[PDB]
Amino acid sequence: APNQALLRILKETEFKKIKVLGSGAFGTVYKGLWIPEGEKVKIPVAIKELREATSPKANKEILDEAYVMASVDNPHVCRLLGICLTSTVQLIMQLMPFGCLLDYVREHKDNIGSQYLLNWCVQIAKGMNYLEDRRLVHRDLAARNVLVKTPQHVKITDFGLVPIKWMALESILHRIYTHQSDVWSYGVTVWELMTFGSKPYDGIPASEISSILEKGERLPQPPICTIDVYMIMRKCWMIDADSRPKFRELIIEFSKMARDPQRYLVIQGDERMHLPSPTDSNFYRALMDEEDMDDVVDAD
Amino acid sequence: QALLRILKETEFKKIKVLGSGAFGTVYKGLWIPEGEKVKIPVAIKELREATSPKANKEILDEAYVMASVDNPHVCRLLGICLTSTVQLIMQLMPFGCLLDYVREHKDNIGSQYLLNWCVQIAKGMNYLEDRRLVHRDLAARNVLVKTPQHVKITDFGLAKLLKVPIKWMALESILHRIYTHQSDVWSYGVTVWELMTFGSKPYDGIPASEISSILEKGERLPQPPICTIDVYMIMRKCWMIDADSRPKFRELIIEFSKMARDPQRYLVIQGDERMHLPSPTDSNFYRALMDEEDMDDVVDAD
Ligand SMILES: Nc1ncnc2c1ncn2[C@@H]1O[C@H](COP(=O)(O)OP(=O)(O)NP(=O)(O)O)[C@@H](O)[C@H]1O
Ligand SMILES: Nc1ncnc2c1ncn2[C@@H]1O[C@H](COP(=O)(O)OP(=O)(O)NP(=O)(O)O)[C@@H](O)[C@H]1O
Ligand SMILES: O=C(Nc1nccs1)[C@@H](c1ccccc1)N1Cc2ccccc2C1=O
Ligand SMILES: [Mg+2]
Ligand SMILES: [Mg+2]
Repeated sequence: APNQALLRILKETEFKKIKVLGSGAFGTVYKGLWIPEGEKVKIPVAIKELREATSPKANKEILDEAYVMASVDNPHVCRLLGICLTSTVQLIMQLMPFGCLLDYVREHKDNIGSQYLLNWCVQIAKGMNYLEDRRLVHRDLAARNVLVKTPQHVKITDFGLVPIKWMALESILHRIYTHQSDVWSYGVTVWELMTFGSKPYDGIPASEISSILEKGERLPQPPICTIDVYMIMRKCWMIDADSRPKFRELIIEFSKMARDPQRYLVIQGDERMHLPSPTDSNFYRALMDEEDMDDVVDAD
Repeated sequence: QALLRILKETEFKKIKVLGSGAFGTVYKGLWIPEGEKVKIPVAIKELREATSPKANKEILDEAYVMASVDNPHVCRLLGICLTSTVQLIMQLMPFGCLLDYVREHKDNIGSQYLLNWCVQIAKGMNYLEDRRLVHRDLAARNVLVKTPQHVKITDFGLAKLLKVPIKWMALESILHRIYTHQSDVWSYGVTVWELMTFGSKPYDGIPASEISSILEKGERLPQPPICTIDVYMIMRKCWMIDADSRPKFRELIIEFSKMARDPQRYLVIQGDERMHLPSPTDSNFYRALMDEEDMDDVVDAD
């Protein structure tokens, strides 16, 4: 039973859209402003407007999901904050000024250190492991669905509710979605990071992806990945869903790797790239990230 | 140590003036982290008088203390920039100071908000006392609104870093510039008075030079129309000539907490029934958007 107090019902008068941030299969994301009743302040939020207008009875099913998505509580998962049931439904969550991780790593190619990359792999695995523990399946994990709270803190979004090149073969062939097909997409998500945001299977029609996968072909080793990192990615893309790693294991493996980061990723000038000092880390949190969180795995 | 960030002029920029006081000017600002493209809103206080390189060592010693203050009801210094001026960086509070907030919501604030504000301010002041720090400039203008449910004392120590708030000051502070936790308690009483009157000016139109003589005559700020006698009694006890005869912040937490539990027994406010602490729903929203900080549960009515 989801605590429905966690899902605020918004009135259309309480908020305004002010900028488009992007779009995807299900809707259009806006940066918006929430103006609390009787106050003078404008509070930035992110708003997703769904693609299709809905009936009151369809709105019921949307509301049931919304109650569930408002109920998650983990430092590496975003929760839904509110909902507006206009003709076409609008959804409100926290605005991330750093955007999604996909855009972040593209803007910082190739000037992201190994420490950051491997730590993001841990945080995304923790977030996913939590979803598994709540018995939620993501169905759409990708770098565009990992949000950057601060560069040291990423959070999974848009879970629980096609992107062929992120999908496990059984999902492509049978529309089966499990925690283990989420693990496949984890693999692709890790590939996106390690390539600083390249497009998976670029140039290949979605049409042919299932065929290519059956031939045993896969995304290529990114040039910064040592063979153990690559091996992990390949294990995520095994035909047999049960042979793939569990998110629990992925937390452990990547945490180990984060302890000796230059041993597992090879990045030119890695020595010189920023590893966040305590001073910088504390500033970011005091400024824009006060939530309770874990400690980041640092190099021994 | 690692609590005070030293910034360079290149990574921040002042935008708009928010206000000025005795020691400097406050700006709505932007923090532009090196190599990032995001602009993070901050507040910047530039002190009035330029700095020596030797007066820099003084400022930093104190800044490091201000950055060490970790409590949900006190603001900490986040960063500093030392040029010809001294610039101090802290979290921007969009809601502004408590003084402004009570004026703007004048007569539309419930007893539960007012009494809980008194609890929170008392907790934050008690924390400074436990750390052996004196504020020296407590007033409603130096309490900030994080959300309407969450207020935080600001600008402590800044008075030690360097026009005189006579009408907030204890008598021994006026006459001898003695500042103690017990002189902070005097100012706390004044602060509470500011809130209970929805932001009236204390001793309005009475010359500052006359204040010490007024106080010596046993005269004090008047009972706000919404305060019952027990609440006015606490305030009057904060303004006792004998400092050790004033309440301790510790006690003030206990008293106002007691009162927040039965708020209509202690404040008489017209329309108070249609004003209430936020639903959990509404409180959840506010916290997710504005206040991820941990903080004690707000005292609710029995
Ligand atoms: N809370 C948010 N804060 C800041 N930016 C966001 C937020 N949510 C989404 N965005 C950005 O808006 C874009 C569109 O989001 P979305 O509508 O969910 O499509 P997508 O996830 O990128 N692709 P799809 O998998 O088809 O849904 C995202 O890629 C982000 O760049
Ligand atoms: N972090 C902050 N966020 C938003 N507004 C602030 C902040 N700090 C101060 N202000 C406002 O900036 C203005 C100036 O504050 P300040 O320079 O400290 O003088 P003052 O507190 O009003 N009087 P005093 O400090 O006692 O001399 C006031 O309007 C404050 O409400
Ligand atoms: O709202 C979400 N994304 C946003 N991006 C910007 C503003 S909102 C997303 C989400 C899922 C899980 C956690 C947080 C958000 N939802 C919720 C939800 C409830 C009912 C029906 C569809 C959706 C949906 O897509
Ligand atoms: Mg998305
Ligand atoms: Mg001030």
